Amino acid sequence: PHRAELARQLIDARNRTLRLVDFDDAELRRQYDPLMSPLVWDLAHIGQQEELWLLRGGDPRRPGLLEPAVEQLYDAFVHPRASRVHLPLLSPAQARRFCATVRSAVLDALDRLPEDADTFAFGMVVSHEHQHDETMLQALNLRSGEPLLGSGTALPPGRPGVAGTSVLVPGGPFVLGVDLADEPYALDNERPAHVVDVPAFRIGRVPVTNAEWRAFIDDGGYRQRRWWSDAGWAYRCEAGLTAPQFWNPDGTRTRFGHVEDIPPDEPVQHVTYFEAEAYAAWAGARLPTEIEWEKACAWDPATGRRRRYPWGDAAPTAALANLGGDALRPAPVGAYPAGASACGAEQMLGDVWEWTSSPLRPWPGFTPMIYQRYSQPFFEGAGSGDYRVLRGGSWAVAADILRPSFRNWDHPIRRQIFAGVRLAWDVD
Ligand SMILES: N[C@@H](CCC(=O)N[C@@H](CS)C(=O)O)C(=O)O
Ligand SMILES: CN(C)[C@@H](Cc1c[nH]cn1)C(=O)O
Ligand SMILES: [Ca+2]
Ligand SMILES: [Cl-]
Ligand SMILES: [Cl-]
Ligand SMILES: [Cl-]
Ligand SMILES: [Cl-]
Ligand SMILES: [Cl-]
Ligand SMILES: [Cl-]
Ligand SMILES: [Cl-]
Ligand SMILES: [Mg+2]
Ligand SMILES: [Mg+2]
Ligand SMILES: [Mg+2]
Ligand SMILES: [Mg+2]
Ligand SMILES: [Mg+2]
Ligand SMILES: [Mn+2]
Repeated sequence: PHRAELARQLIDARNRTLRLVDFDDAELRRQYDPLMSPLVWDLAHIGQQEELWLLRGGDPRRPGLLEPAVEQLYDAFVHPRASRVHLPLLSPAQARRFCATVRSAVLDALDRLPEDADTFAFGMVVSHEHQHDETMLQALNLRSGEPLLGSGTALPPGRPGVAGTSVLVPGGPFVLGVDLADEPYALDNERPAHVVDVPAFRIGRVPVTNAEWRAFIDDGGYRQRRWWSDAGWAYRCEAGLTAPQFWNPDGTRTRFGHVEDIPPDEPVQHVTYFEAEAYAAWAGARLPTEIEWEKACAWDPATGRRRRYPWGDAAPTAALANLGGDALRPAPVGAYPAGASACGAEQMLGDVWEWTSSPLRPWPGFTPMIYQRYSQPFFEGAGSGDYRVLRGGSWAVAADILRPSFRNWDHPIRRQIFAGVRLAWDVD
């Protein structure tokens, strides 16, 4: 909002990016997994997108620092993830230089903007950079070899009495989504604020834990097709799923290259949508819709009002939620009692992205932002395949870019993302 605050947010995002690529050139060029770009791709792409949206008015016909053919190497629509390791990409030195030149021009542009000028694009780019920072963390977690990152900063302890339990979300109208007047940098798929009727339902007080997931494995959950959808079972069989990713046969897990015991009370992480819906069915429950999820997060039934965050309007802090990337893991369930929503659901923001049963769809009145292909190509039926929405952010998401209305999405077969499960139930 204040130009100084935007500059601070862009600088904070770039600091984060540069820490994540502060390794030798050969590391940045490696393909850690065919699902993921080499880190050097995301680095140059971050700069190219910043240039496009802030210096070139989102018009690719306007000249950029790079030749158009070079610039198009960083267009995700043209280049599948797996192919990017073989593309003739900018070197790390070239990419850093390019990023720095763009940033210098962007900070100058910010200083020159007329009073009361619109600054939406600047906040959109802050969001874009942080989201690629989480993508790069996914890649670093997939990397085979001795750890490049540490084990993460301290988190609060969990507490007993929350795991497995649910809270009631009384039925009726609520306001879904937000307007720019409320949230000046809400992305296009979050808008507009509008009323929806949501029947009474219950939602998990905390996410499903590792120890709870182990019970699903031990009971033969991955060997019993009745819990799975037709597509989910087919995929389970094709991919040979038998446990969350990174769980090892000896009962340990590998997290950013660190082999460690699986903590029993941590939210389960790195499971597919198909695994999530199967666990839910086996447990006597289901997945929430994203609309149910957002009502549980943001609505205060005592006041008939939306809250800015589940806890109220206070900016996120380390006492309220696990965000920002430093922990490199979710916190034990029950670790954030003060971060509870009005209905009592805890850890809705931060820790793990939570699968929902909803495909990405526009709210009525949707209109695209300057980056018109950010949401639209991935709407249900738009021709890009199947997606399911995830909510709430993970331990890796910057507080600056997260809201109850924020919408992530991915193919249901993906689990290298930092994703877990929160249950829901019908109420008769
Ligand atoms: N989530 C999709 C990938 C979506 C995607 O391509 N995102 C661009 C955004 S620039 C990227 O390559 O990072 C998948 O895993 O298949
Ligand atoms: C929201 N998320 C799925 C997008 C965000 C993004 C980054 N660049 C373009 N879109 C993605 O990772 O592809
Ligand atoms: Ca969450
Ligand atoms: Cl792109
Ligand atoms: Cl660390
Ligand atoms: Cl509020
Ligand atoms: Cl980080
Ligand atoms: Cl489609
Ligand atoms: Cl898919
Ligand atoms: Cl149900
Ligand atoms: Mg800030
Ligand atoms: Mg206990
Ligand atoms: Mg209650
Ligand atoms: Mg309003
Ligand atoms: Mg038993
Ligand atoms: Mn991008």
